Amino acid sequence: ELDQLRQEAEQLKNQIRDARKACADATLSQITNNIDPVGRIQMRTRRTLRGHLAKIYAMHWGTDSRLLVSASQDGKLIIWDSYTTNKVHAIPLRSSWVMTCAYAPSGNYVACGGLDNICSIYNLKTREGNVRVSRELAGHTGYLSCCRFLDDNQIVTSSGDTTCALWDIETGQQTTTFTGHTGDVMSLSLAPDTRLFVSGACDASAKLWDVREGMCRQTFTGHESDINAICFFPNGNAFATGSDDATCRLFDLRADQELMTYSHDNIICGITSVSFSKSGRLLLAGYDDFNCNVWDALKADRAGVLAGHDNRVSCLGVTDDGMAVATGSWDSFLKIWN
Amino acid sequence: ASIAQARKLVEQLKMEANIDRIKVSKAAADLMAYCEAHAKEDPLLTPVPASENPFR
Amino acid sequence: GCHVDSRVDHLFPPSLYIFVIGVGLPTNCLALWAAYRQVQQRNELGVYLMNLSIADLLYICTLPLWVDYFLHHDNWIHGPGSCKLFGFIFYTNIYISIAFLCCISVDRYLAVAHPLRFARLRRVKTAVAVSSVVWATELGANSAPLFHDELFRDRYNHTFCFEKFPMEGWVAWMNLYRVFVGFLFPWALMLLSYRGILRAVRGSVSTERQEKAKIKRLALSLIAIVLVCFAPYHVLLLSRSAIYLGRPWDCGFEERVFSAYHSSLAFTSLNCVADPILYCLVNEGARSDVAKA
Amino acid sequence: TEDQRNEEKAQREANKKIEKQLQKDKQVYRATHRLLLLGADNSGKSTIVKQMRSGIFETKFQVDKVNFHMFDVGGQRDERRKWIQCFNDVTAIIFVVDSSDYNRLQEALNLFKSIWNNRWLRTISVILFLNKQDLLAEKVLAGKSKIEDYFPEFARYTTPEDATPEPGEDPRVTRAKYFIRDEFLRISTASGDGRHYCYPHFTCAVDTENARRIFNDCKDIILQMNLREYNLV
Repeated sequence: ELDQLRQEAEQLKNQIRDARKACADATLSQITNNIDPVGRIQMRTRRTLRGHLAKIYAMHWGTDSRLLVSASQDGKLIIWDSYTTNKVHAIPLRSSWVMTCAYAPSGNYVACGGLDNICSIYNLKTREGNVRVSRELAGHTGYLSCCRFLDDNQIVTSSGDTTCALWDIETGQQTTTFTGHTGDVMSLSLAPDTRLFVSGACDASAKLWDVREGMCRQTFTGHESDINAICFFPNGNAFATGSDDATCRLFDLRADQELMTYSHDNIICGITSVSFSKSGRLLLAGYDDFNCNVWDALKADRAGVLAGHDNRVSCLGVTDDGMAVATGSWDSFLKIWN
Repeated sequence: ASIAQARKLVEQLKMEANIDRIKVSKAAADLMAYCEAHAKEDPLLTPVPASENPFR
Repeated sequence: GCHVDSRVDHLFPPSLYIFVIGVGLPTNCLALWAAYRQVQQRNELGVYLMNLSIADLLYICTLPLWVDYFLHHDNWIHGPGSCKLFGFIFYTNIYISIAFLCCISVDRYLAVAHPLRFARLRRVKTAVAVSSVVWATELGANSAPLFHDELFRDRYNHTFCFEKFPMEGWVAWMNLYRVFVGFLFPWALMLLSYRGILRAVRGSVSTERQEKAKIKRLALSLIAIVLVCFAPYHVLLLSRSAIYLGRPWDCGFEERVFSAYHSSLAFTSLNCVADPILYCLVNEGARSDVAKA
Repeated sequence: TEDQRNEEKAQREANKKIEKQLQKDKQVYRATHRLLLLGADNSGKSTIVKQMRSGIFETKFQVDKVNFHMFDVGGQRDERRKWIQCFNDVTAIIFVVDSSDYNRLQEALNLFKSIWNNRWLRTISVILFLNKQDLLAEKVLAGKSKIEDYFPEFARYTTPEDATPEPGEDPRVTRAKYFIRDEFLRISTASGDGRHYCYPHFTCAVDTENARRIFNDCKDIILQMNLREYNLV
């Protein structure tokens, strides 16, 4: 029976490949070959936030576009005031190995986690004014990689055990689980409608999920090494991925196939952070060459280099109003480019 | 256990088999249109005056 | 009341003085720049190097008038106050620079000998406190010439400036102090620091004999250049001071050691050339710093 | 607006307080050394941690008024190539090795070499403790298994000089010691520009001599980067 089932899986995979080949009408580069190139985006370090002690592994901005959170390897959660270059709060953390931090859309809480396999919730806008823990989340058997506030009372977490999960912030239970991956899940992004979310993994695979149910819907395989970053396009469809093979690939849901590749011969190390601008025309990415390349999302060209960091650039993010890019890096500095 | 894992693999492949698949060109066009529609309101793509720039 | 001599002097000490004027200036300014960048990375050595460069620049700027001093015949005369200030600077900058060389040696020894200690002393604030203290003490200790007029001379076709060969009494004891506390003690500590650095370096399990040899040659150059550049002038200074203190009326001793005194005062200005290149240009990491410059 | 100025003053006061807290944090952070422990199931990777003392089993020890803090990541899967990048800034990576059975020395060499020729571990001076020395010594001496069958170069070697002086002058055990040593050195001493080192040690599960050994090697690494930092090379 085992051999028959293996043959069945083989012919199912073959038919899936045939269907995708039939649906492969054209690639992204063919259609997006006549638009004006973006050009040299020569940003400058408008702000130099010097409060962190170690390399910045994660950062996130608040909804107000001014108060942003940041987590470093020293065990700090510094709440900044971008306009006045001030520090509203400086939250210490129980575990230093933090790989993701989240800012609540309302602003009352901040979430953080990492190698501890635990998601922690803090109290930001209290009546007293002192930041304290509100609750905890447990249930993942792998290291936390990304977590975002769903709307206000739910949160989606990703982990290295090839699973993603949804929590209820009132009662403290894992309402739903999402399985199907075979490698470590690295980055996680949420749709504007908060009804689907996507995530890459260290198996050259990307899968999309339905939050209300617990079923995987689509998979996409285009890489030759581990995928390590993902971000959601503003319109709620498609995403972008980077990988250790030094090639960044763009996907799409309804296409169910790889679309465009960003690569070059000189670049050997891979992508480690991906983010999109407000419009979606710009595609920003961090590298281990200590630089940050500004790809045009539709041209596969290096139209911009954010030099200034002397170590690996790990962080990347844009504001709600799109007025700034924060670039945390392994140089223990945060820079605001405008 | 191997038989069960083969069964789960084949059933996942079956559910992924029949998903309604539309052409890739439409998706690329949708991405291009959404990139184009919000070009003006992007400070990182269109420079912002120092008067209206809180960071300058 | 003492007769003097020498004809080359018209250009003799002026020769080496013009040489050090020409060479030591750009090296000292680039050393200052490298020191500032070292300060930028929270390194306390940069403050010391920058102060060293500043003192060297001041001396090189104030040298040309004292080059003219002899190009005429040991007889410039532009008023009492200008001579009073410029001789003061021209005879203080050497000791300032050597004190900062001592500071640099101590700072280098602290890191290599004891890599995980003295965290407070290895800070920029302590550097800018110690440098200020050093400047204050140097000016205060050299301030004694300020109270006396500085346009004395002998009656034999000669109007000196800040330098009377039939010298007074106080100038002799200031000469002895200037030699003993001001030349030897900082230099002794400077040699001790690199002896300790070499002792630590040779016992390194992760460093082969090639790097040890290169370090040894660099340290040997640093310690050895200063002694040859400085010793003869201070030897002649001590000799004359002792002879005058024993017997001031024996003008013949001055009459003979005139040539030695300024042919050595020529050589004393070569440290302003030695320090900048031998502290910045040679080092490979500092060579990368110069490439960044 | 007086309230506007009051809000700005409160901003400045909170900023000053956070700056003082950040300065204290900078001092306490710079006055500490973090380490990583990477062993094997048959080896006593966690044994030495307890000896010198869900998810990370943190340890804290102090030698000569200097703070040490190593982390043992053991609540994870078999895959290691991603969370290994967290420990890039540590003073040293302690790679405990399972020199128990020759069928497990090959992946030991492979792991030493993959750690060596890694993007973020080439500057990290790893420490080789050669754990479970006693099993190797007692079974290559007993026999019933030849290193020639796994790595066919055992016989052409002799006694290393003063490699753990043994009451019984057995060439076989010492030359197997240094044969696995040079197997690690095949790329320990071949690839690399001197940024890191190997610091060979031979340890069992009970030595009570690893904390001070790590401290001395840390002193050596800090001496090297102080030589490079103070323009003294």
